[PDB]
Amino acid sequence: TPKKNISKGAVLHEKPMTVMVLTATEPFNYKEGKENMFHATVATESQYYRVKVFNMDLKEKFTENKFITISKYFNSSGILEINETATVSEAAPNQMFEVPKNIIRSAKETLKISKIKELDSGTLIYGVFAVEKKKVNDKSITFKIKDNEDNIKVVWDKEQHNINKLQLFSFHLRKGNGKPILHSGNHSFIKG
Amino acid sequence: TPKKNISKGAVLHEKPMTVMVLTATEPFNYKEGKENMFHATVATESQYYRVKVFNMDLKEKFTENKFITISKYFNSSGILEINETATVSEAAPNQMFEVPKNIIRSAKETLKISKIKELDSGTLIYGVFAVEKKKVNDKSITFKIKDNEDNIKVVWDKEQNINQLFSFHLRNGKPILHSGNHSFIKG
DNA sequence: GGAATTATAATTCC
DNA sequence: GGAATTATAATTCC
Repeated sequence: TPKKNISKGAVLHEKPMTVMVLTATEPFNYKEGKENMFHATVATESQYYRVKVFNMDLKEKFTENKFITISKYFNSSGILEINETATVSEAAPNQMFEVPKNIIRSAKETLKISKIKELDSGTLIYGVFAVEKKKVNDKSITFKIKDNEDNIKVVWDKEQHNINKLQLFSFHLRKGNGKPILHSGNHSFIKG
Repeated sequence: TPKKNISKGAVLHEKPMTVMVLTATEPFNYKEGKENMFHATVATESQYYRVKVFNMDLKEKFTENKFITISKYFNSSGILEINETATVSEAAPNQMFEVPKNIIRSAKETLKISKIKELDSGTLIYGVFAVEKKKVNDKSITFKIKDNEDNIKVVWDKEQNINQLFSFHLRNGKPILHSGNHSFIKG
């Protein structure tokens, strides 16, 4: 149980780090038979992070503008994964800082699709996008999301419930032989 | 106006022929705007015929077990097509012959899928089948019909009142039964 | 999980 | 209306 529910190959960070919680999502079930998870966005003086939390006992600590310290958390390609191995404490005023405004704006900022298509395959994509279609198949749901200059197709095979201006969390970029698409993954989540 | 609504290349038979109505279908809409049609099965002593009727005035004459005489009807590849040009009269008792048991048996008989697949492409298929698969798509609906023991896939790209087959078209890489102009489905 | 394979639906040309 | 083309979904293999 040390690296349980953590994406494989993730690095372990023993050293404590103090962050400010920007956003958090409601817990949801990402797979049959396993505990729920939620997505979060946090920030330090130097950068903003995207976070997956698998210990539901930590949900209360993840509230807007709350300062917390995390130890023994995991890092999977610039993304922080937290399970029961991690220690999370409400921060003391001594390590409390001010988060630069530009970082927060950036955290709210959504990447553009044109640049998205240029990323390495398997990169995790987060953002708010505009929707042009909803196509329903037995085993998948397909969206087309747009910006001012481009569009990409989104595939969701996970469940058809709760699917009906769209915020996406942890979708997988695929530059196939074909054109690029965004595909659902282990931790893929959709908000309105 | 003659040969109206008739499948093209159909031969014309001016000579009157007297037949017995075995089965008739309820009139239905096979094409947008066009008048309704119904399917029928009739028989003479030598063979059974499948009939497509495009004149709705003729619906009563096509009642079960009724003897009627038809002249100037059309024959499109072994299929009888009737429009308003054709003359249909109630038959007189002297031609009201008896249809042999074997012919009616053939008329009721549904061909088996294994031999169906061997028929020429474009052949029209009629029969009663059992379904074990039903798939709904935006632009079509697909089911599977089977016998003991063989199977074929049926494609329907028309209006989707769907929950016995008439005039389906047999089709390349793998055989299918496809909907056409006069395709009708009964329960 | 992603790409490549196969299955399948819809479009198009004759 | 049928077959071949292309588009699309699902399956499979690494």
